[PDB]
Amino acid sequence: EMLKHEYVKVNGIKMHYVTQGKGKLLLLLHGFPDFWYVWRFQIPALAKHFRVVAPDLRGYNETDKPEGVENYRLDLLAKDILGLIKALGEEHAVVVGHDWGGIISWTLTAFNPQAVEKLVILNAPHPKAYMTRTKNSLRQLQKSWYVFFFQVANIPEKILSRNEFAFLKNMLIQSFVRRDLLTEEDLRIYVDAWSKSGALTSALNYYRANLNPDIIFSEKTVVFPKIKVPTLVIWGEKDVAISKDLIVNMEDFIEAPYSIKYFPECGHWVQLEEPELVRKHIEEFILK
Amino acid sequence: MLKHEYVKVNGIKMHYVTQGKGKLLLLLHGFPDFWYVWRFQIPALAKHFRVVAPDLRGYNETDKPEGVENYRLDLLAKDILGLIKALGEEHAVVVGHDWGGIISWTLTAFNPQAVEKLVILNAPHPKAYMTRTKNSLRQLQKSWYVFFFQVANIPEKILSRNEFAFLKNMLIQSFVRRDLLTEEDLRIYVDAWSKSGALTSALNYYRANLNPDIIFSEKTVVFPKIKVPTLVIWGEKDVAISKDLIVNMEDFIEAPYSIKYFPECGHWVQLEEPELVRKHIEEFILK
Repeated sequence: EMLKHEYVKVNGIKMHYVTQGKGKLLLLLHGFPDFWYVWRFQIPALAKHFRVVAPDLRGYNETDKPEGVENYRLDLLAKDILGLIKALGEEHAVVVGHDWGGIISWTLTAFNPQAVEKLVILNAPHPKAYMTRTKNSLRQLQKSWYVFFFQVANIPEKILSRNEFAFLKNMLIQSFVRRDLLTEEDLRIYVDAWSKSGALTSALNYYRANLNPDIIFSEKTVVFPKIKVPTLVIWGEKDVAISKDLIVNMEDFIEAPYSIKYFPECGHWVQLEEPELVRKHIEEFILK
Repeated sequence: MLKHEYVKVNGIKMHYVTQGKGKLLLLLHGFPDFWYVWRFQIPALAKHFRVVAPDLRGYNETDKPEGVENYRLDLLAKDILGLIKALGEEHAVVVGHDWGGIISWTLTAFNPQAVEKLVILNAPHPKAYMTRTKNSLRQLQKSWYVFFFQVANIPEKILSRNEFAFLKNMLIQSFVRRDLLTEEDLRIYVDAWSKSGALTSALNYYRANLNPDIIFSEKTVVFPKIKVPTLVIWGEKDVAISKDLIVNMEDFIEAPYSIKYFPECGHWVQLEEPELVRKHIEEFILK
């Protein structure tokens, strides 16, 4: 097998993806500020057993980038993935989501359980956990300083991109518990992805559509069906973006069997820091 | 007896409470306070000085001009310069907490002739803030609410709804002892918060002076050294300000300087150890 790049129309947008392997559809969904490439250490190994598909989400890298905050609501992003499963000629998929990819995955699974065989979450809080607990967690609000920063128009784009995205490289490198995690080559590939016209605005629109202060401080209770598909949560405990307050007590959200694998020596980018152990836990979960 | 007054300064009318005679001693509050934050110091200090505690531009009984740009630091410092003049004085002892401290540092730096001695409670030097914040994860995290405050309307709504429950919570979370404010206190604060235009005006301080353009500026900030004797009082358990921002304050002061640390107090040091704070202030001055 060899890593192939494709494009497919889904839900009115053209979505780029890399793919390798045959078998069950296994989706790997990245978050901010990543793209398919974050999955570089898992694609080959998983492709031994599965039809691995790693897309660029709406707004990222080679995928279409519709204009306006409203086009980045969670409901539309989950519909993109539902549409992608269909367009790949399948009824369901194993769905693995990191970060925004995880939030989307939780949403897809909750509202369209028939389309998801098994769910894997890496370092992505359950949306109802986030909406309920964040306003009550000083620690989370503090960690979410940058979420508030990203609400403001234009200024965050300018600050993040200036000097060849120095600010963004720093934010990323500050978050890793492993040194020299991105090579100079890696950083050049990331900058190409970041530099795609409209990408940075589109990425930041995720926070403006879904995590504005109105949603965070809403008094209204959030309607979110229980998760009814077998679920694995992988969690690097040294996460600079997410408090443990947000991942404890998943019971009230998940009716199907679930398990949580804590990585006490990893942070947010658990798939980069223990690539082989993550790959293993994912394989074992699917194949048993 | 505590007297309330109004005076025109720099084109705005400013309310203040006053007690005592002697040297002019200004007490300047910050967010989300007003003159009333000084309740435990005014009487004792009034035994030796002409204590004046104003409501800053936008707060309580003082005028509240509309528009972010009317809350730039340069305008706020000019308000205090004007207040010294309008009280018939050439200079004052200036004590500043929080925003009142930031204003105090600015007045002292750019108008040293107007300030006899400077006292700072839990207020970072503006150049320290502007230089260090973008390099301090800890400070950026503590400053989550500064970014929150940048957005129009929504922060006003969230802070004020349910009788300012969110703001009361923010405040009470910041105290090192809970049950610091009586039910009466909280009602007095709500009256001040509820003044028409007050909450927008208070939040304009952050929109004018601590927007992301300023925080992440690459340009260096020119700020004259402090040339007047300075006392910094500092509650170390400050939820708003990292110690990263207060180390080497000597590099900003070309005059006698001293820092009194209160390791068991937080941001509102003047409420938590009111008597000790009053003492340190008196001594410093009368010396």
